[PDB]
Amino acid sequence: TRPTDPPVYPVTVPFLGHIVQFGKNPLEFMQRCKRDLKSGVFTISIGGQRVTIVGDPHEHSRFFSPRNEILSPREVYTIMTPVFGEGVAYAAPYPRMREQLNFLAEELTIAKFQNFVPAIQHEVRKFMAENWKEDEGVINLLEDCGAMIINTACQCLFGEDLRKRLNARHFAQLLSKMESSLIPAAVFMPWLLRLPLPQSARCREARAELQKILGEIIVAREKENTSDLLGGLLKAVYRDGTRMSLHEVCGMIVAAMFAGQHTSTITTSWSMLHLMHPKNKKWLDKLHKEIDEFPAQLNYDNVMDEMPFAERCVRESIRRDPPLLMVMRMVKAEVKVGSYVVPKGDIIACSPLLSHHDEEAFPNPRLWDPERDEKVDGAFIGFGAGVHKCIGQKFALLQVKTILATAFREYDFQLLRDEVPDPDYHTMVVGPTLNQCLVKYTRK
Amino acid sequence: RPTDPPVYPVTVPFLGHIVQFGKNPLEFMQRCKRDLKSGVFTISIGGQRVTIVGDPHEHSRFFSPRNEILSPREVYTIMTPVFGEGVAYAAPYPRMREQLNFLAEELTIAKFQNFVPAIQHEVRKFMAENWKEDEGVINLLEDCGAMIINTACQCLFGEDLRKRLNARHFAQLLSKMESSLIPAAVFMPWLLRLPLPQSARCREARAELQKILGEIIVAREKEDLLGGLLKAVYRDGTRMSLHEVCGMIVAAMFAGQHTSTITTSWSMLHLMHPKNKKWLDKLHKEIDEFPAQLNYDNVMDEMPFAERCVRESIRRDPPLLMVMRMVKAEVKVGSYVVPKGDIIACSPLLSHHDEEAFPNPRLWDPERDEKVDGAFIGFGAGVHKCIGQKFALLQVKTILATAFREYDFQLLRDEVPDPDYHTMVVGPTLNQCLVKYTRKKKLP
Ligand code: HEM
Ligand code: HEM
Ligand SMILES: OC(Cn1cncn1)(Cn1cncn1)c1ccc(F)cc1F
Ligand SMILES: OC(Cn1cncn1)(Cn1cncn1)c1ccc(F)cc1F
Repeated sequence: TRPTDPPVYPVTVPFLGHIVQFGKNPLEFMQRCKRDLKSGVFTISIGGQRVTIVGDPHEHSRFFSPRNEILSPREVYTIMTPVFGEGVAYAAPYPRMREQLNFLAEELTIAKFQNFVPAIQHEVRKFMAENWKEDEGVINLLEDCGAMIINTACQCLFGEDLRKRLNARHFAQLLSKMESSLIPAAVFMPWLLRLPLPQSARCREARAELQKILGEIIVAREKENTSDLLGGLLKAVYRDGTRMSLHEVCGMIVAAMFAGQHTSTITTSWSMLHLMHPKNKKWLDKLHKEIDEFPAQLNYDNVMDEMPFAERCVRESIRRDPPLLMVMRMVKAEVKVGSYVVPKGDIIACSPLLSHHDEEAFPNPRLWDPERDEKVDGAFIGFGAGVHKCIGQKFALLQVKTILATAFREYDFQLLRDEVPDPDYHTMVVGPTLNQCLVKYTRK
Repeated sequence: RPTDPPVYPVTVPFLGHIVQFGKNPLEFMQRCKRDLKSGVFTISIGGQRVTIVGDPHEHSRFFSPRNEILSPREVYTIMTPVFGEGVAYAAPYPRMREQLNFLAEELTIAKFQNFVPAIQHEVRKFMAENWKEDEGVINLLEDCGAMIINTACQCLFGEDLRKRLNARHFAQLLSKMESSLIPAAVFMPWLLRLPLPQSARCREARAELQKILGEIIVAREKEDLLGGLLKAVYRDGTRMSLHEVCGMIVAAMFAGQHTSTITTSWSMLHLMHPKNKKWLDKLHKEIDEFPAQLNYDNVMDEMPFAERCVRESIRRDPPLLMVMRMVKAEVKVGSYVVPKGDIIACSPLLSHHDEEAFPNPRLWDPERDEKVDGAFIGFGAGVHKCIGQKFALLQVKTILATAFREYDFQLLRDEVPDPDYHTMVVGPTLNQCLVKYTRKKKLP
């Protein structure tokens, strides 16, 4: 304790200290901390590592503004090394990391988008046509949104040859094996990673199978690409004279697909679940009124400039239940957050989960109300902000919006459950409880 | 202190020797046996003393003592989310025994009568559907996996359970439970008090199975393994709960799935390697005696050579590396006494490589025999000896008889695969298992 420290939540069980409670309900646990300590800015213990939460939305900037030398991502992203590739992205020196991210940025922006809406529509219609064939049936909506999200992304981002060698299902399995390997505990207790774990070898094996497949597509392709993701990075030349290695190319592909697969899936699922719930009739009607204006074949302009209501729907689903609960950095140099200074060596967090539930910024936050707006500027941080803000944001909104436009024009849905699913907090990227996602479709 | 196995010296207290042991348990335990000039020694895994009874003349003093002296419960804690909380090792010891015995009395032995032809059918159906070409490239470890689930399901389940729970779906649930486990935790039990998404994947998989099994039982109550345990009445008046029935089904299939798969794969890999021509000929000479339809007697009393082949595969590379107990009361092992609170281990991997018991142990030689009585402990011994042993050998022998009568195989690699030690249950490195099949016959 220095006298310029956020209040600390009292710890019992030193070795843990709060990992079980936080682990069990992050929302409920961080709101008890904010309330009992009368402070938005506080410090918990996770396995003995101090974690300072910047849970006051008026203070959001002081987390998202500072450069890499003050608030550092590398150390928190160490867990992802076996996914992105060993010296890749956050694990490269910071200027090279930025080029790598920017090369990905410039493949989702924005002459590239031109063929995206119709490629998303085609995959959605093919999926509904093959899986929702009956007049009426029961589906698990989280599993099917998953299938659609991989199918649509693949079709937007890959040539037919890569898709003929790596089908969407096969891809989802590889991505899924990588994700289910990770142990979020270790972000806070990095010694856990010096332990032999079969999980990390499952995750390297998965990554290595992808690079192998990708390498075969590249040799094949170099015997007589244009718009597609792979062919872009193939042609990326760094500041210096040099080109990307296979390992890095695989890196940025993994990173883009890994990023969007679970988060957009969850978001599409949440959005539909709200929309189909009886109380939410008012909003389902508003959506049909936006979307029934449009033709069978949609375009860039339809989805982008002319669906502000669908967007509000997607944006509020992520507001109520952000899939990424916590944004984190390692405090390399002490920092003023409000009053208080966060000491060197702390993990500093800014939590979309917690900030999207501040009663000042989001009055009555458990209410899903798509016509609402943040009452504190910057409060919404679902896709981050500052130097690390999400670069799939635009792709993600357009994909989810396009699916909603296509699914609801064609089907009605009934939630088979009285209430909207609980969020299930046992997993790294957080979604609605899988158990509770049975829905009944009626073909219109 | 004076009556303690020599301790391998520890640097890095926190880990002990988890990394070395983690990376190559054979080489690491043989360096310990050689430099300390003692079969019986004590290593450190994350700070827990582990005493290895690595002298085969001393095997009995590990396997003989009853549950009050050498206790399994504490080492089986990791499997709680698989078998079911409170189930098997987690029940009091007498009830544990009834539960195991009920499982035992479902693989012994009027039950076996229909097993050989059900294994053959599934094997021929699999080859017919997957090895259809004149010749092709398969991954042998994956396909032995598919055969092992298909054959066991067809031996153990009624049509109705197989209709509702297909073999592939079963394999996924099993595989999801198994890839959750963190063997480190057997030695550092505090790791389990950590919220991990791994355990929740494992519980969810378990709970999907019970739910399906519960639907089969209600369906079935409106006029094989499942129906046995349904019929089981304990010593007292009472019957098994759904939770325990699920437990014993999960335990028997979890048990056989990865170990038999690994054994079938090893067996074939050796037999197909050019240097093992001598043995591949002997096998053909045993099996070419028999008709197209085999029976119990064919596989059981009349294939001593195939068995030697299976047994030597497990001898060179046992899938379960370490048999373990918690020392509740101090025990004499050779000279030395193993203190209360030590984990006492007996390692098939290490004892199957003692020069005395198994001269030149990295040689696969199916005609060899242990030169130290009891040395082979691939299926354990004493009160906890494997109860799928008989079923395992019959399954593998029946597959080998069926595969090799119909196909030849070429290892696509100069040498037999390395064992891959990154995984809980150990097999041949998946990478190195590409094999080329040549079909010897036609129809379908
Ligand atoms: C609703 C879906 C998504 C959500 C909620 C989301 C959320 C976020 C958040 C909160 C961050 C900040 C990470 C940090 O500050 O450490 C982020 C970063 C990132 N996202 Fe997403 N994201 C989504 C979709 C996508 C998609 C589809 C892509 C595919 C390109 C993507 C690629 C990335 C990348 C590369 C970063 C790091 C970029 C950088 O470090 O500058 N995301 N995302
Ligand atoms: C090649 C295949 C197999 C190998 C190498 C193997 C190995 C072993 C070993 C070493 C043990 C000793 C456990 C201990 O002392 O902790 C064991 C126990 C056991 N096995 Fe297997 N096993 C195999 C196949 C199977 C199969 C197919 C089943 C299916 C029912 C099965 C069911 C069991 C059960 C229930 C136990 C515990 C019984 C008790 O504690 O009394 N095993 N096995
Ligand atoms: O944030 C992730 C990594 N992550 C955090 N929790 C679990 N995985 C996911 N993500 C970000 N946007 C969408 N998904 C990510 C994946 C890729 C990446 F380049 C950065 C990055 F933070
Ligand atoms: O030993 C297993 C479970 N296990 C041990 N290490 C990793 N998983 C495997 N096993 C035993 N025979 C075949 N496989 C087991 C599974 C079921 C069981 F009842 C006991 C038991 F030890």
